[PDB]
Amino acid sequence: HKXLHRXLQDS
Amino acid sequence: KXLHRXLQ
Amino acid sequence: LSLTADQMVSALLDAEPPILYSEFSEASMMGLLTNLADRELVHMINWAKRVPGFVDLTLHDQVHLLECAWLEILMIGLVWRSMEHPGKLLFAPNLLLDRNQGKCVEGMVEIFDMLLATSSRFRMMNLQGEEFVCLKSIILLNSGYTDHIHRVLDKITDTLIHLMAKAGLTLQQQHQRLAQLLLILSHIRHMSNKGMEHLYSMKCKNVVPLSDLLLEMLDAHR
Amino acid sequence: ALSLTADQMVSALLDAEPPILYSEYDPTRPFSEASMMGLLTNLADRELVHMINWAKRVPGFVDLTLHDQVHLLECAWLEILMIGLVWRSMEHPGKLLFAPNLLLDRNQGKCVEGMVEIFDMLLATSSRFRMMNLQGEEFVCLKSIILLNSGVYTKDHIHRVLDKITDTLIHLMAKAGLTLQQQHQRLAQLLLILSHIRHMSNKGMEHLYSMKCKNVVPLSDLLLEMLDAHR
Ligand SMILES: C[C@]12CC[C@@H]3c4ccc(O)cc4CC[C@H]3[C@@H]1CC[C@@H]2O
Ligand SMILES: C[C@]12CC[C@@H]3c4ccc(O)cc4CC[C@H]3[C@@H]1CC[C@@H]2O
Repeated sequence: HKXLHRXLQDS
Repeated sequence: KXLHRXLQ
Repeated sequence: LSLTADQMVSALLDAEPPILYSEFSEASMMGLLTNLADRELVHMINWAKRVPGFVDLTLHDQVHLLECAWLEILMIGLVWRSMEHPGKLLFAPNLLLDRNQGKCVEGMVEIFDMLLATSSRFRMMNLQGEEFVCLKSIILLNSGYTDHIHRVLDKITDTLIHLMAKAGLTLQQQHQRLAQLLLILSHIRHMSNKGMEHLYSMKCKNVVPLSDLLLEMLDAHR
Repeated sequence: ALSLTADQMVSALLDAEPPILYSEYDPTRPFSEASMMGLLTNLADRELVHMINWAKRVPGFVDLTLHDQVHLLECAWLEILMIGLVWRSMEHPGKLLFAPNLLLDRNQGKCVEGMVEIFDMLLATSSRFRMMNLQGEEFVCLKSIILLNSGVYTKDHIHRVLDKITDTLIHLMAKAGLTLQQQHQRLAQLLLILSHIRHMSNKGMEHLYSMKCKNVVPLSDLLLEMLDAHR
């Protein structure tokens, strides 16, 4: 998954 | 240029 | 200019260009599409001269706006023609291409998808012919920040609202629908930008013969 | 969400605004093409982190699937940076206020190949804002509209939120004294500028791709993926 996908979850 | 004349 | 709302609408409907016909490899499809675009461009200039207020601009301004907007204008026309044909693009009555025929040309299917999505959106909104011709004139006058123009643009906004009031929409519904229609122009700008890059790449490959008029309209974008 | 009143929407969006960040501008040296691109991309990268947190505070955004959140931000991020830049630059005629310590004129834009053309468009848009007397409350509505609209046709819930933002713009204008006709005229003037911002974003994306492809500047992993989304 894209880095953004992960960043959006922090939160 | 074409456009210039066509519009004329 | 001093036109009534209904007069503006009549003027824009009367000014509409004709629907043209067409006469498959990457080369032939691009040949038909570009051949069609070239012939349509000649009619576009005549239409533009009939958009109320346009010929009041300087020649330089007229050239600039048309050079900026032509592919947006071809595209909104296409999307409008295609509205009653889910999943297909009606380039001409005898050239109705479904989504997958866009794979014949490299880079083309993504553009087909955006045009088809816009056509769906028009259908979901039940876009009307009278609304469509207002939008196409707004594209011509807006697309090229590159006072008389702003007053003509305000007049066309008045005309869209008039149409919606006449249709029975509440004030809240009028403003919402006006915004929905104008937000679609951002998508049409995006598609024109992408389509322009695509056309440029086909020129550079020198696959397809492009008309001198088409080369000049393309050149204006660099 | 859809339940918010006009005033509640405005307050939510005002509260969500990101800070104005500083650049790493080093005044000890002249610019090069490389060092100017480095400053702008370094700035963009730090702004992106705030943008992600801002997006999550735009009514209705976190209700979307993570995939749709990613898609909207990938589509809109440079439009969102640019409308913010243009807003910051309004009270600085002829200049772009990238940061409080990085205020550039079109002649400084010439330091980067192909950049002055994009500066000129951004400056023109800032002038348009100024002459319209764009208000802060209108700005935050427009920026949220870009977020929700730009990638939306590549869902009914999104359009309900967009309709609420329209209601809010109209509310603001009526509250500011505009006549009923002036309200729809100004609504259209503001939304038509979004077409110009899209255009600038597409040109800036092509520009950034060129800079990358020429090894002018090393882009962050985030910027590489945001740029890649535009294929
Ligand atoms: C410009 C392209 C060829 C001509 C196409 C056309 C041709 C005629 C027309 O009415 C509409 C369009 C829209 C999309 C255009 C294409 C998008 C990219 C392609 O190169
Ligand atoms: C994307 C570019 C670098 C980042 C720039 C930036 C960086 C930060 C910011 O807040 C706004 C903008 C707008 C213009 C952008 C530039 C346009 C072309 C250039 O490549």
